[PDB]
Amino acid sequence: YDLPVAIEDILEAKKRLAGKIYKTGMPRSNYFSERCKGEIFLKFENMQRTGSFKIRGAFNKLSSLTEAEKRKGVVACSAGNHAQGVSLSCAMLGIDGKVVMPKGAPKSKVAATCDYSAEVVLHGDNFNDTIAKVSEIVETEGRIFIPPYDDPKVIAGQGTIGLEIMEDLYDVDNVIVPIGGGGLIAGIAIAIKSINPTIKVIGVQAENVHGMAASYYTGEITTHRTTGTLADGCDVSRPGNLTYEIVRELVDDIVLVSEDEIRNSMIALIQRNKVITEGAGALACAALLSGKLDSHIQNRKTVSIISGGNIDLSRVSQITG
Amino acid sequence: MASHITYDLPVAIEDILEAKKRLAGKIYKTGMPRSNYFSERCKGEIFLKFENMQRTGSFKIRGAFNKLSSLTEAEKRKGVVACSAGNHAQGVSLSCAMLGIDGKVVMPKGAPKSKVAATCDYSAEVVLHGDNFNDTIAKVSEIVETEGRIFIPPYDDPKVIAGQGTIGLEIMEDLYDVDNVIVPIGGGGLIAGIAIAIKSINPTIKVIGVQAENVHGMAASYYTGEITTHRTTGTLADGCDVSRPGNLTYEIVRELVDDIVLVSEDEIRNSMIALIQRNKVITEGAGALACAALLSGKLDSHIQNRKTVSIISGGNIDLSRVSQITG
Ligand code: NA
Repeated sequence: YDLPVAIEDILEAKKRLAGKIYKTGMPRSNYFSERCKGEIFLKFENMQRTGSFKIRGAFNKLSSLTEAEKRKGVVACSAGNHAQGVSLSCAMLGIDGKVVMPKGAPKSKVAATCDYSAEVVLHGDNFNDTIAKVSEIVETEGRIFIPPYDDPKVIAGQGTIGLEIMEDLYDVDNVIVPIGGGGLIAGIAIAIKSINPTIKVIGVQAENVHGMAASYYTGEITTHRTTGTLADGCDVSRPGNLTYEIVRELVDDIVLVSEDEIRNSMIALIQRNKVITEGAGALACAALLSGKLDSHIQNRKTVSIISGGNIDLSRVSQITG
Repeated sequence: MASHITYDLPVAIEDILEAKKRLAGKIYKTGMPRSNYFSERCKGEIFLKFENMQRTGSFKIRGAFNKLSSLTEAEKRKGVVACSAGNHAQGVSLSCAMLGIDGKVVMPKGAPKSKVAATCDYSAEVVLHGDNFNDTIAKVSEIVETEGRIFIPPYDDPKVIAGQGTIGLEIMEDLYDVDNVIVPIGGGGLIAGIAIAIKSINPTIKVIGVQAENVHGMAASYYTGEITTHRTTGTLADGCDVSRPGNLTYEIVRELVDDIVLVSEDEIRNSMIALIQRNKVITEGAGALACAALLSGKLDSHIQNRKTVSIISGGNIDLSRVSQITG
């Protein structure tokens, strides 16, 4: 009955985002609709600022802070998209931001975050080293940590996508969503379920690593990870506390897609729809082509989220070659 | 403005309405989202019409389909013919498959294999012949006189123009308060169709054309008052590599098109880089033309604090070429 985020938080976020972050395209897809024997629409969060949706939740958090909180500075850790989302937000709001990264994060991602204003700190040869440094920085400098998903405002920001979907297409039947730590689907599901709960919200993760999926099937929080994935944005072994709480209550299903199916989805998106997607941005479309949603999607209206496009063209060519 | 176009120009709002009906449930409305990068850069609201995501990878399906569909069954049973190195070939070829029509497409012996493959995959017979358009166009008329196939012009035809104009109707539906529409010009079919649709509905909307500095037949004609050839050399916007505009298109353009601006190869390249890197959409050179004009500063007096639609006309370019043109 009681959840840690409500429609009001997403309506508050809408208002903080009003005139700053903007609605992305959601066109009917020719290729996917023919393939899937139903109407497939593609939500372009890859074309949101910074190249992923992460700006939304990050902008809501950072601007819902008090001046007393903004003076404290802020801090995060990421090798890609979250780093970029907080940085643009830190420039936009003029908040002093620092961002920790491992000592081998893509050079394209390492400059993109500096250009966006925030100070990059390269440190350690793994992800847990990054978190070790953040804890030290918060401890010593007194900066506000910006969670990539497990935060009510972050989730609220993300939810603004759900409003956009129903605003553009409110005879939508299905919404298909990628999951890492769980903020995108959490936000989206609250927005959708609060306004039209008969719209089915379906999650997607890689077979290689799916903490949230494992938690969703288990009934409590648990880890799952064997190896990495092409959907690197969703390489998250253990799902968030707030996010799992919401997903278990509101998400109608979570499906798993293989690496080959992620690749096939990337190929179709760039080749047959002309949109640049990274692996995590192709997860939802992977699930459509897999055949695992056919009974949900056939002769119905289905929205597939393109969560990000931060991938080097050479890597696209490698995968879609 | 509706009645003046009807009475005085060779294509009218009625033709566009006929086309919308023929395309109904076969060709669908492409997206038209606001662009973050271009709005920031232009200090105004920029919307991107994604004909690169239309069937075949460009808008040319609209005109080809409207034309082929408009034929009597007697005409359809004669079969059709066309020549193209890419986008028109694909449009004619798919339209032939959708309508059950017997098509024959002549392509130069040296077109990008991907385009040749795509035209084949559909339905039409691909006749590879000659190293240029003059060679391929020469082979077409032989086919016309020998086999009696109906020729499908790429732009200078009232059904083809009407077909393209359905784009104008979709812009009005999605964005009734649009101020500007920026449109690439090869032969002028796309902009002719859009100009008729837009101006017949709300004539206070500006329709502005774009061509490469390297080849701009329509621009030269426009500014000369006479059909005129222009070509210095080839362009990245190869889809608009047309040295002499159509007769019907020039007539329509010189009445309804507010201006035509020219953009350099650097500007075209910059626009492609922006569309792919900053907006995550694949565009071929011609599909980048309108966006090139916006970023060049050459439309600064029209777009600040306004609503402006940029036509992304096509996305038919090999990912390998996108890589070497871009970063
Ligand atoms: Na003029």
